[PDB]
Amino acid sequence: FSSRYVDLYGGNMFQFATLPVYDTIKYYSIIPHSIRSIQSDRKAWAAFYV
Amino acid sequence: DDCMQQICAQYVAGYKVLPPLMDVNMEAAYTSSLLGSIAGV
Amino acid sequence: SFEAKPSGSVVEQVECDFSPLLSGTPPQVYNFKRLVFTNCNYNLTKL
Repeated sequence: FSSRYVDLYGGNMFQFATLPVYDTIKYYSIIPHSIRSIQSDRKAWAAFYV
Repeated sequence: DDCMQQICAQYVAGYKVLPPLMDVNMEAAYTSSLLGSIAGV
Repeated sequence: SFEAKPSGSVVEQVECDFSPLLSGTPPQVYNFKRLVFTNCNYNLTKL
């Protein structure tokens, strides 16, 4: 579900895509992302909430 | 007429509202006769 | 009720492939494979 497709400002979530996986998923993990840049290039990043 | 323009008792047809048998104007006439008796006594 | 006769009907209404189901090695009953078809025309008579 993505809020951006229909109501990004509202934050209401509407289904935008379906993943066709027959098997149920019992586990999930966050994948860390690292930005490669010089000290001047580095900028603050927003923190996501689960 | 308002329903056609657009609650909907007639449209469902399951139930129909029944008139009281006395209009507000007729009820007012009964009240005026009673008011006259109150003035008399 | 005296409901009005039904009249003036307004009707509002692709070709998903069934080849994987009819081709290749069938999986075992425990290994059953399920395929989802969405918003596609179908030909059950042909199958």
